[PDB]
Amino acid sequence: GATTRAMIDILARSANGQTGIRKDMLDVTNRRKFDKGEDYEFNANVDPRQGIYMHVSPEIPQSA
Amino acid sequence: KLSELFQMLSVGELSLIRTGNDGQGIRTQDYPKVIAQLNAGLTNLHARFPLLEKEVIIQQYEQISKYYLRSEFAQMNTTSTEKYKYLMDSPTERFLDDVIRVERVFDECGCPLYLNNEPCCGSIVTPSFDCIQIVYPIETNALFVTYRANHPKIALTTTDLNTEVRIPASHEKALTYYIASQLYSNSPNPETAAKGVEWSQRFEAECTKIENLDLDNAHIAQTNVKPEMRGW
Amino acid sequence: KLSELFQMLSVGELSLIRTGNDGQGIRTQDYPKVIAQLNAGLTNLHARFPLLEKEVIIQQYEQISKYYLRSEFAQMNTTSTEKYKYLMDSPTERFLDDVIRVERVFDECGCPLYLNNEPCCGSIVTPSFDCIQIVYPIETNALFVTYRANHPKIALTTTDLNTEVRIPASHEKALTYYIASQLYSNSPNPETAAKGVEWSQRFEAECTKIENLDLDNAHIAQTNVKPEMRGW
Amino acid sequence: KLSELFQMLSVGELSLIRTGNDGQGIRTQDYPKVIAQLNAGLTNLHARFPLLEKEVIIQQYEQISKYYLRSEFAQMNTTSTEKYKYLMDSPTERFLDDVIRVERVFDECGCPLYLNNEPCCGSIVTPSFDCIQIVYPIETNALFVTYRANHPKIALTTTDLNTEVRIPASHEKALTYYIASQLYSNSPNPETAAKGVEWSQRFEAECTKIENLDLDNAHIAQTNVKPEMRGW
Amino acid sequence: FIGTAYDVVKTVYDNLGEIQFIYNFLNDYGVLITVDSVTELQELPTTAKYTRVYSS
Amino acid sequence: VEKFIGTAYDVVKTVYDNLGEIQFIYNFLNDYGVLITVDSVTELQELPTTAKYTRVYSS
Amino acid sequence: GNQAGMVEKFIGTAYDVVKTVYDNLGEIQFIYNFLNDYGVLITVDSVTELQELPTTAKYTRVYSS
Amino acid sequence: FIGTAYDVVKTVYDNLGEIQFIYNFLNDYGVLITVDSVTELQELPTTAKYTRVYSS
Repeated sequence: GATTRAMIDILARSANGQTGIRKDMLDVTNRRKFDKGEDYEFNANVDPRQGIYMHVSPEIPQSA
Repeated sequence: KLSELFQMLSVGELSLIRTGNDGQGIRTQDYPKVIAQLNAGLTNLHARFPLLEKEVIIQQYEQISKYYLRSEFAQMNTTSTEKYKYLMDSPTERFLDDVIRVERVFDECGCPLYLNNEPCCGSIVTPSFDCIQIVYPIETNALFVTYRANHPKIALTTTDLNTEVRIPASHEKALTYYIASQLYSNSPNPETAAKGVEWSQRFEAECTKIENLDLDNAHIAQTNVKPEMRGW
Repeated sequence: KLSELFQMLSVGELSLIRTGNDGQGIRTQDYPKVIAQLNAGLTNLHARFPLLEKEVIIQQYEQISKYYLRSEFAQMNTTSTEKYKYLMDSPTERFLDDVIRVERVFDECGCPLYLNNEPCCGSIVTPSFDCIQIVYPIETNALFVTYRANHPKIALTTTDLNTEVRIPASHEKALTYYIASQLYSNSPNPETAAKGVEWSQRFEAECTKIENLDLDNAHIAQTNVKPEMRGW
Repeated sequence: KLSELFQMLSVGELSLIRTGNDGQGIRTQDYPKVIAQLNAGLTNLHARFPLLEKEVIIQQYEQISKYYLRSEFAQMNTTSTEKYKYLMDSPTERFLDDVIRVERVFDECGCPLYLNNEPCCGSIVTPSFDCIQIVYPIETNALFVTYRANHPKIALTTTDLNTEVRIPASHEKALTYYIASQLYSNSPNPETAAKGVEWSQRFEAECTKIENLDLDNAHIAQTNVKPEMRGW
Repeated sequence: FIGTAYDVVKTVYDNLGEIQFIYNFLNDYGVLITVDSVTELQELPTTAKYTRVYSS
Repeated sequence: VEKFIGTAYDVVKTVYDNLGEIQFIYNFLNDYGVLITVDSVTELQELPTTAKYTRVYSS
Repeated sequence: GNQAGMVEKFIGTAYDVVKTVYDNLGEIQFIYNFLNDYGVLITVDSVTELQELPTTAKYTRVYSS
Repeated sequence: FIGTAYDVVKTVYDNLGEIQFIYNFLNDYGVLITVDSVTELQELPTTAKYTRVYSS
């Protein structure tokens, strides 16, 4: 029971879906375009592979 | 008020410079020099931060397809001889040419319209920096353009010191540092140019601080509606 | 009290500068120069730290949809000729224009409302830096806006030295370093500008220290309620 | 207006230089020097940003295959002795040689045509910087060339200060910094050349800022139509 | 739906024609104006050349 | 929509608006007293002892 | 919360007055009743006004020089 | 639930009309004011032109 509870705690208390967006990435219109779901257009000083991050639950250790 | 800003500039920031008059108040002859720089500072702050967002109603006429965002076509501006004034201004919302960016465009009922969209032949395009082109204008319709607004421009010949400068107290220092940077950077003296550069860097640090703290509630996240749109 | 702050500035920090009068007290003519810098310092500390959070009640009227956070519309301010004063101030909570950031918005019963949320058409939007737009105002309702509050502004012409500066003793040094940095940075002399930069760095180090120790109980973690919301 | 720009240049930016006349207004003899630099600045801003996009109608004649974009062949320019004026100008759209880049080309009905496409033998090629070659001209057709437009050139001998400089208030500083950079860079003095370089860097920083904020609604994404074209 | 302000505005709008007719009739012909005291008589606009006062 | 009539804020604010009358009542209770008059001695008895000032009109 | 914050915000320094009034509320009702029935002796400063008083004012004292 | 302060405020609010009537009656007509000693008579406000004193 303790190991199952630990696994559920690792999988649940994490952030599954919380996606962070860098503040100085998109202007006012491009932020709305990205939120709606269409193509966006980012500034030349930011990288999409670093500005946008979607959190996923950390993998349960194989020991449990 | 403008008097407080002038006093603050005179003593504390523009102190060791001619325009400050050694901390005894800005001279009545240097007003058209602090005011020109103040307008630029207010424009910079109102364009980089959303300190004022306003809407304007544009009434559509049958023969007009290019609508210009100028006060000459305003309903309240009675000094202009324009036959058709399609801007719909009120004593509350006056449209004093304070347009910085046309963000969103709606219709009379309240349904959002596309802006600058090429594939959709029902979108409101923007030819120039101050024009609104309606390819399909109808005599019984009206637009609801919403834009980021600028501070009402303070005239260079303004003498009344009771004209209120509407900025939050948190951006008072940002505006003052910008004014100091602009006034210190005119001279080509390396020693003074270095101080101007330092003021510019400090202004850009104050702006970064306000962005990091989001004192204007600008960078606030919204509710995610993508699952609903995608059919989940 | 303001007298203690003036004495501390005069001897110890603003010593080798004109405003300090060689450590014999701030002159009665330089008050509107330390007070202007003191207001900026207090605003900076009260915006970067939560030293004062306050609430204001906004009574909704049938014909008003844009409510401005100005004392001109306050219930206790009897000097204003406004027909409708929707701010609900008390002798305890006075609303002296000390608004730094509108954080949370509630209703009369006490149910939190969304702020600046676009998809939800029941949210309280913020058009300008001091306005509260209620798209659906009801004559029998009242708002409960809660904001981070500023120190009551000390007037530039203040002469009574008994006006109390309400800051914790831990931020006394932070405020004093900020005042020294602001007063030392006005002159373009490289030697004095370097001292101003050093004071700015020391102020930013004191602020970092207070953040690291959390002397104001600001960065305190809360109980996790995500499992309950997600149905675990 | 041009008077405001001249005053702003005289006091604040071109202050410690001869052309500024120590902040008492630009002399009536130095006009053909600020105006030449102002034309270059306006051209730079109107080419790097889409501040003005315009269309011109080119009527096709049976014997003409190379159509030049010059006002000498305009319908409104009555001073020219050209037998065939194929440019179709109106009192509204005048075609004052303000062509910066020929972007899109349409036909009379409104169907887009290819531009500078070699494999398609139905495309409108561009031989020179101001020519439009129609290999297949028809006497009963007309073109609808759309181009990015320049500011109507201000003549070097212009004396009326009421000529309006149509730029947004956000690009006022960019234009002024460009003028300062161009005027400061003429002299080979290392100290003045450094200030000219600093002005150039600041102009390129203002342009980068406006690009990052997209104040002209230029870098806006469009609806994706590739799935429809590819048959998904 | 509680549109109290809009309800008042719409109720006024439904009877706007009566207001227009009243204004046109009063500005076109000219009727007798009656005022209680001598004070508001002086505070009356000069456009009312015809006045009557009731006193005790 | 919901109309908030009679809530805690409404009661507290209604009491606050009438603070002058409450203060007047407090002053009338604590500082001075009024003369309460009855018709007969029986009524003087049927009167609470808080009436320390009484006048009876008799034939 | 038991809504004590609202009382402090609006009745902060007058709570002593409010509590004192609430303590003597029965006597407040008694005093409300007497006055209602003109049970108090109304005083006027001269004649020709004692008539202007309601007929229910059975008890009156008139002041004269 | 122990809302003692709110209980007192609500109990006062339920009888607010009696307080309003008392204040209006005392400020409208003018009654006889009786004071025990000569001191509080002087400490009475000047608005009470009618006074009576009981002594031994």
